[PDB]
Amino acid sequence: RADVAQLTQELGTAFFQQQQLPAAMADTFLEHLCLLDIDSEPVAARSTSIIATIGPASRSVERLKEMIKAGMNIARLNFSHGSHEYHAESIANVREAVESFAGSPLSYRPVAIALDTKGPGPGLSEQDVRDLRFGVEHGVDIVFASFVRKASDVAAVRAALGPEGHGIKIISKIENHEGVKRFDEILEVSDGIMVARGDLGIEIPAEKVFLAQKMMIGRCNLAGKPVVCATQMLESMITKPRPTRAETSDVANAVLDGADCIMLSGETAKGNFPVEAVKMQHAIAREAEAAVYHRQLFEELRRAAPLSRDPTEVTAIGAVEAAFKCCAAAIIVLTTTGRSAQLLSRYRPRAAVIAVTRSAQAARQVHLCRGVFPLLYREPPEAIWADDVDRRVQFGIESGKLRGFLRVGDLVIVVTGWRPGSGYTNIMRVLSIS
Amino acid sequence: GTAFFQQQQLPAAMADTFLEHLCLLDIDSEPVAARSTSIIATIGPASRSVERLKEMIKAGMNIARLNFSHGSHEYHAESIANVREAVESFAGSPLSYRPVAIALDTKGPGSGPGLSEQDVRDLRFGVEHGVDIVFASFVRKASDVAAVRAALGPEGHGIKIISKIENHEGVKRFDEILEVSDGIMVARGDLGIEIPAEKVFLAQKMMIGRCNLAGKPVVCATQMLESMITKPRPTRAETSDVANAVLDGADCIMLSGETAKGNFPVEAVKMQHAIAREAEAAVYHRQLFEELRRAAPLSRDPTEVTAIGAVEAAFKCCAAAIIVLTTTGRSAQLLSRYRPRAAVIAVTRSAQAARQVHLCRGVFPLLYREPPEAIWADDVDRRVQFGIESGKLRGFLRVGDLVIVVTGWRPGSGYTNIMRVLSIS
Amino acid sequence: ELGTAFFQQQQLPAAMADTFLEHLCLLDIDSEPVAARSTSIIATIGPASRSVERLKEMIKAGMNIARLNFSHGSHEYHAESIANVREAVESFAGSPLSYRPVAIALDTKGPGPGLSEQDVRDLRFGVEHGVDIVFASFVRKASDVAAVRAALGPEGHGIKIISKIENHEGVKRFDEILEVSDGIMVARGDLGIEIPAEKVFLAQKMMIGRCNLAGKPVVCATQMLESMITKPRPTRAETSDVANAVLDGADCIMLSGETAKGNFPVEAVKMQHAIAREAEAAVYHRQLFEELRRAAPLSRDPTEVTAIGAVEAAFKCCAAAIIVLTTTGRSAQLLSRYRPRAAVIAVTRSAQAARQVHLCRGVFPLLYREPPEAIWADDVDRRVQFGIESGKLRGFLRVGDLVIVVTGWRPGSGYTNIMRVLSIS
Amino acid sequence: QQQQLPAAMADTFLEHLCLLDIDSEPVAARSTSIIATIGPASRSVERLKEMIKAGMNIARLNFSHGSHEYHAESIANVREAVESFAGSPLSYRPVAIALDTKGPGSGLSEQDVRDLRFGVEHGVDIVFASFVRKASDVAAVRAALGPEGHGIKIISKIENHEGVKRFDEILEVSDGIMVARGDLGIEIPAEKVFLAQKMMIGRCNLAGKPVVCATQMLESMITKPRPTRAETSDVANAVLDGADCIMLSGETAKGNFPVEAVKMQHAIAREAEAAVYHRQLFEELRRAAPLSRDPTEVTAIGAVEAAFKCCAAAIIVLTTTGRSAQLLSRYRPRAAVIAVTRSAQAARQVHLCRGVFPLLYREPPEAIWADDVDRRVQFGIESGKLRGFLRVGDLVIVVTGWRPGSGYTNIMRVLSIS
Ligand SMILES: O=C(O)CNS(=O)(=O)c1cc2c(cc1O)C(=O)c1ccccc1C2=O
Ligand SMILES: O=C(O)CNS(=O)(=O)c1cc2c(cc1O)C(=O)c1ccccc1C2=O
Ligand SMILES: O=P(O)(O)OC[C@H]1O[C@](O)(COP(=O)(O)O)[C@@H](O)[C@@H]1O
Ligand SMILES: O=P(O)(O)OC[C@H]1O[C@](O)(COP(=O)(O)O)[C@@H](O)[C@@H]1O
Ligand SMILES: O=P(O)(O)OC[C@H]1O[C@](O)(COP(=O)(O)O)[C@@H](O)[C@@H]1O
Ligand SMILES: O=P(O)(O)OC[C@H]1O[C@](O)(COP(=O)(O)O)[C@@H](O)[C@@H]1O
Ligand SMILES: O=C([O-])C(=O)[O-]
Ligand SMILES: O=C([O-])C(=O)[O-]
Ligand SMILES: O=C([O-])C(=O)[O-]
Ligand SMILES: O=C([O-])C(=O)[O-]
Ligand SMILES: [K+]
Ligand SMILES: [K+]
Ligand SMILES: [K+]
Ligand SMILES: [K+]
Ligand SMILES: [Mg+2]
Ligand SMILES: [Mg+2]
Ligand SMILES: [Mg+2]
Ligand SMILES: [Mg+2]
Repeated sequence: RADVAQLTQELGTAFFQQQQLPAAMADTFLEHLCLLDIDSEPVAARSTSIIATIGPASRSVERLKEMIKAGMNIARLNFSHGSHEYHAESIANVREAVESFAGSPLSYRPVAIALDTKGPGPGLSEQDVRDLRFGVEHGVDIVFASFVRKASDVAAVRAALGPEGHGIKIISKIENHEGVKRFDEILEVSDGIMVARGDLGIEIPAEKVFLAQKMMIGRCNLAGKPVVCATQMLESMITKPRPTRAETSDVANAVLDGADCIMLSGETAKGNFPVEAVKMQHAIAREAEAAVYHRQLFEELRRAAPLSRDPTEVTAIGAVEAAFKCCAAAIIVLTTTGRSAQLLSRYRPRAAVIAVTRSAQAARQVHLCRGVFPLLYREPPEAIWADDVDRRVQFGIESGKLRGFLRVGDLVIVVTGWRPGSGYTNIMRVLSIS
Repeated sequence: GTAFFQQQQLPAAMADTFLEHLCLLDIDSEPVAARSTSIIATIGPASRSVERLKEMIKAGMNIARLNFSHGSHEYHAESIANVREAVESFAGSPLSYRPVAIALDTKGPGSGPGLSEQDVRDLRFGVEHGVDIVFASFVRKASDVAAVRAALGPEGHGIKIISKIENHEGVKRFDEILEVSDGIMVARGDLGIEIPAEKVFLAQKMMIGRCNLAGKPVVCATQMLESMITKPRPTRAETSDVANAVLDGADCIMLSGETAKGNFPVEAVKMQHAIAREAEAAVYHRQLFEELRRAAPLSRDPTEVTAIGAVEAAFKCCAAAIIVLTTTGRSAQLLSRYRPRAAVIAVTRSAQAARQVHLCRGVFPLLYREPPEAIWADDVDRRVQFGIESGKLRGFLRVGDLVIVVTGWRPGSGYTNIMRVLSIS
Repeated sequence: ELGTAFFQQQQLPAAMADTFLEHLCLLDIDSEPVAARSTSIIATIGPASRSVERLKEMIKAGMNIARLNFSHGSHEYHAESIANVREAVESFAGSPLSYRPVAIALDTKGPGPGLSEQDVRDLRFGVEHGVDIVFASFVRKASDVAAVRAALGPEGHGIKIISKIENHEGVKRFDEILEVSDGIMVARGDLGIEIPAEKVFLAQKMMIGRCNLAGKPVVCATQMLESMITKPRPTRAETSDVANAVLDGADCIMLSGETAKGNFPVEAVKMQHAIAREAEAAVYHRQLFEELRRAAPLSRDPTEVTAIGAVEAAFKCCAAAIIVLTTTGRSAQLLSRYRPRAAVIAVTRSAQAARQVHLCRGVFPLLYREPPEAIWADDVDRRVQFGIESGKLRGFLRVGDLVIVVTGWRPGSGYTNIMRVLSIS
Repeated sequence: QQQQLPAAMADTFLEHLCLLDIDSEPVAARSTSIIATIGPASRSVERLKEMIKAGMNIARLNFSHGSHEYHAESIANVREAVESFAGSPLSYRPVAIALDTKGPGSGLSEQDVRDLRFGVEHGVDIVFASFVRKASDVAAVRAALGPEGHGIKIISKIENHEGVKRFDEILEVSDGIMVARGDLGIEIPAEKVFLAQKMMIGRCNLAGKPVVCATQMLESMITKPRPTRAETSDVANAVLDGADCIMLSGETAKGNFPVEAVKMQHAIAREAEAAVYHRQLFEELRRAAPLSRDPTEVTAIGAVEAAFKCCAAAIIVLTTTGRSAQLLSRYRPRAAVIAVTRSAQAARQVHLCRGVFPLLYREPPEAIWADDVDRRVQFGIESGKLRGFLRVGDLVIVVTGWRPGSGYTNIMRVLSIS
């Protein structure tokens, strides 16, 4: 009460009733559950990304525009089906639908393109090598590598991407007992992980999949690397317009577990309700994110994270701590590769991480990190570097004010570096919105 | 031994943080403990055969639900008789006999304001046929619970009333409903139509948490393994839903169409049994017990005081079980509210209490049938010995195990006050 | 119930705090201590406190252990002091409200390498005169304790050896010394000369913490109320020092020159009594009990398992006392290690155990000398009732209070396995 | 490792105590300020120079004794001794001057009005107001300091039952508190003073306001060269309780060993500060501190969190009034708070806040404000290196503002030394 009394007088009682704030202020996890309220509405923008598998039900440019508006952040192309010609047309339709909103920063919404490989079916397959080369040639952002069983499998995928695919992210799919057992070595060499529950549920007893999902999500959260929860999340929506009680619960629990992304497979690739499936995941993720017990989560991420002498890492924890202290509406970060936004995201701030970048690939790939909202800055550089920096911060403060994220009177945390180029983030500023 | 500490997610249970607890979960760590979350199976055309109900009892069914929204009193009386016939077909082996509670799920009020006239007739049918529990549909306020209690009359004083929360009013008036109810059912089917579907998980977790705090049974119900009505295996979302209901703190999990009308009634029970054992081992008891202790108020009731001392003692020695003598089941319920990892073996002479304690997680009822000894202390020991012998036969106990024994100072209900540390011989 | 006034006394608002910082903020000078003083006072007996009349005044002021410093005087001098202590103690054997057992402790002169020749003669004197405790000077390694143990000859294996840590070697080899000792004395006088004076507080807090972890008695000694050797009131630093030794976790606090040679021996005892009562109420039991619990390893010893269950039960109902039957004092010691707020009333037939349990904080001994009953269960009930009657007589209990009773299942030492919740009638 | 780092890494307070090591040496600079009462035993300029070297940070003038002429000579001798080290600006130590009032005796007395006026005329930094028993007593002292004494700090002395009972209202209107144990131990039972001390220290820590522990801390050292075991324990426990300052009264004013008493408090405080269980302390201070929309308050918590993440050697903060350094100090960082200020009064007063090391900036301004700021930050680094706080390769947190003037702190920077 006294630790929120002056902020309650300032922001009002109605502010503290929304986005499960009474449940977030609880002293125990049990009290946190007791304080969850169906009448407490989510205010924050949805932070868990939705990956939609693109197929016959979601191929058209008009349908893809509907899915972008519904919340799709990553388009998945399953190379276990179709052909190179089929997937190239899908890629072109996604890019056409994405560029139909390029007229403004207030309307632009980047969509990453992910290639899900067919898999080994011994080691790296010959069609996997051909498909990975297709991905490099078509400019894919992410590879969902099927049946990764050891660290050498991810090294083989990296080698097959060649020197031109150095920027592509490799998300290793854990689909069998070997992948689960060798998880630490796979995560160490991967950019992220996908909990591929379809095959995992056949390879290990179905009643043990939840243990593997929660363990992998927890370790990925500890490592600060993206983790995707996949397969049968809203399965019944392939034929029905509404999901089952188990399905909405599953989506909410994947977000509560700590998943950075949630996925739709047949629900969007072949189902009768692809847009509705995206809308449903969007709705559940917004509710589940507000119900996250940040008080224990942030304390545990701080206690578990080792000490660091990397200024980006040090600035990120100071910025997230500052954002929680004032209930900052957003954390605006300037990033080239997306790394500074990723280091902010690993501490799970409630404040939106608005990442301003000049890299179109980084803007698409940061969708893998929960709570990161990418803004592609296209303006030519200013003669004075410090003015160019300030212009990019103001671009985020304007796009944020104008897209609801921010309001006059709000506090924002601004994360920048001391010199140009990747790797120099070391400054945190507290700014009041006017 | 080292192998003991690698099983039942003991490395994950020893973790200092919840995050480290999740990281330490092991798919190769096998569950050793008996399944403690009760399975309620709805009876219907797919599960009325005496021989099919015997298979469901062996699979793990603990409570048989009679849905009074379907069928006549004649139909429900036959369900009751077939359940009792299947249950009594195992009474020849008293150390391995499993009591099965009978629950009457009411039709509800409909466009009505309170207790319907059909509900009054069905509630009286339940009292006349000896039902143990009432799952009262669409409870919206405390006066709805009082009307159900009044309709049960003086002969139904022992029947438990589990209020079903199925709409926004029930969720908003939850505290007053829980106060006058014996427990709650999160009726997700109607709740998911009455409130936005994407909010049901918030209502489920809130109600389970409050019930855990109150020490009253909470049931998670509807569509848990829905696809198993026609398919032999459930979806990844369904197994996750069952596991998460157990992790949330549900005392009971339910099957509706999966057992009443589906093609896999036995397999649906076996699947819930398998998931619940895995999920119970993954419970982070270190935080859970500390939070239940911190939140529970001080008490001057000896049953309540003995229960917390016994659960604390069970954790200190990794007791295989807590054997409790109970008349009404209340001493077992007060042990269960602290969520011990040790099984609560409840020895009772009341067949109704033996059936009703299935509402409390981790309570394993043993119905004692022997005629009393003339010396009271000798009769209490004979029942404790019966608890140990059944525990050994069922795999709960072995020679060398430590067990906590909970008894009272005089006969009759309400006098539990002793906790003793016992070594199994 | 208990009333609002009950919850304002003995720093109960500060004890209910969720953080240690909030606990400090809630400390109230107007919140009066209700509980009996639980930290024992050791008074050094010398010229200023040698007379039978003066010793009677010191017993009334709160002296629990009489220390005889064998660094001064002779065997003849100390034998007269022992006889005067026993005479003063027995002058209250008619009044059950005034009778209090007083332990007799021999503080050795000290070492050279191994045990000194004078220490062998003095330890032999202690065995012949029936001393209860040995404060072994300058213990530096485990072999020093073994030498004292061997010197305690065939008739003295029951005497307790409290090793005095007085130098850098004793501090560095602390774990091996504590392992073989019955307890520790933080001998700050020599320690403050052997190591830098500004480091003594680190050694005191470390040794007290480790002793609390081990469940072994720890004494805080030297210059606690030094100025009271010549002045009737202590300094602000002295009262703070006594209070902080109690807050650190000391089982005993000591007076040296303050009682042996000073002008105000009775007043020094009265002052330590007054400060310890205040400091014990200010102990943050919520964190302390949770940390003692979390740090203590799992145990398969029924005495250790019963002790934690009993202390948990005592906290749950705000038990007025924990009555324990003990022949060696071990069951009372295992209760004391969990630092209950309830008084541990130890009923024993052993006069030596009754004197030695003063080393354990919160243990209030009662020597029982009635002839044994033919039925053991009746003999147990008679001693439990003796503990309740003495409790009512001394102010610990009233009709309507709840107590926790700790007994075992069969006679003789080592079988404590029972905890009962009893209502005072 | 050094500075009780194994004990600081412990998961419980019990294991923290068990891990305390007498062989683990303190590395960090002493954070708890020492207030020494100046009198006949510590009046000479030569004696005062030795007390400054021993660790004296605040000179207390007890207006219950002596005269205005006597105390004016003491003030002049303190200033003379302090300025005798001004030739080396990177290692010069500011010393605050505090006036302890006589008190009301049998409201604000007429002698107190004259003494408070003396303090304003002589430029004192702090007032230790005797026998404060309600918020209106603080207001009367504030009024008696007139318009020329707006910048003096008022530390209310709690010396009786009424002051203890009305503590919250007194702390609300005061700059800080002094636990005046001498009178408090006569006004309330002696065995209850420790409860009042620990309660007041805790509440002051919560409020982020300075708290002084005073009277009889090393009493025996008035006549003996070494203190008793109870005295060293008392000093260590006042620091462990959370006191920002510790005081010497008769030990320095009339005692045979004034320099040794200061040296002893310095030695004990360094040991006690290393034994502080920061893991629990920071988590409790952070949890208890309310949410804030003030950028100085928000930057302060972000900076302390960042300092703990990298084991920052120091937090260099630019301050005009000392407020930005005070807001850093309230979170009890292990990193030294090096406060670079151009105000000489702020530099002296900032000794009331634990862990704040004031550096008086006596360098000429740079034309560009961004450059003036960078030279004040380089000044902090250079003094830190010279005084042993910093080494090349160390990480520091730099707390600066967006525009000049008090109240605009909003920037935290992670900087690598050289
Ligand atoms: O992993 C699985 O096997 C199932 N799930 S899916 O990846 O979402 C999926 C992908 C696809 C199609 C359906 C479908 O459900 C499809 O009809 C199709 C038809 C023609 C070409 C490609 C596809 C194609 O890639
Ligand atoms: O040495 C320490 O550790 C502390 N000193 S003490 O043990 O409290 C102490 C004991 C004694 C006397 C004084 C005194 O201070 C005494 O005068 C005396 C006179 C004649 C015979 C015995 C004593 C005797 O035992
Ligand atoms: O997040 P990354 O990839 O490390 O890049 C962050 C970088 O962006 C900046 O804020 C601005 O740099 P640029 O001028 O290269 O865009 C740098 O100061 C910082 O090093
Ligand atoms: O849990 P309940 O219903 O309160 O029953 C516990 C009761 O059972 C007993 O242990 C045994 O009593 P009975 O001999 O009547 O079965 C009583 O001492 C105790 O009061
Ligand atoms: O603390 P100790 O020395 O183990 O004594 C406890 C013993 O006292 C008893 O409670 C009673 O024993 P006695 O009848 O022999 O005195 C035993 O059952 C128990 O083992
Ligand atoms: O501690 P204070 O009193 O708030 O002052 C800190 C001030 O120091 C600055 O960093 C620089 O101070 P100057 O006015 O001396 O340039 C300001 O931007 C900031 O407001
Ligand atoms: O391979 C997959 O994507 C799966 O099994 O879910
Ligand atoms: O009544 C039920 O079981 C429901 O609505 O879910
Ligand atoms: O003997 C003692 O007590 C000492 O040396 O402190
Ligand atoms: O003036 C003081 O400091 C006191 O009275 O304690
Ligand atoms: K695939
Ligand atoms: K029904
Ligand atoms: K001695
Ligand atoms: K004064
Ligand atoms: Mg697959
Ligand atoms: Mg329904
Ligand atoms: Mg000695
Ligand atoms: Mg005074």
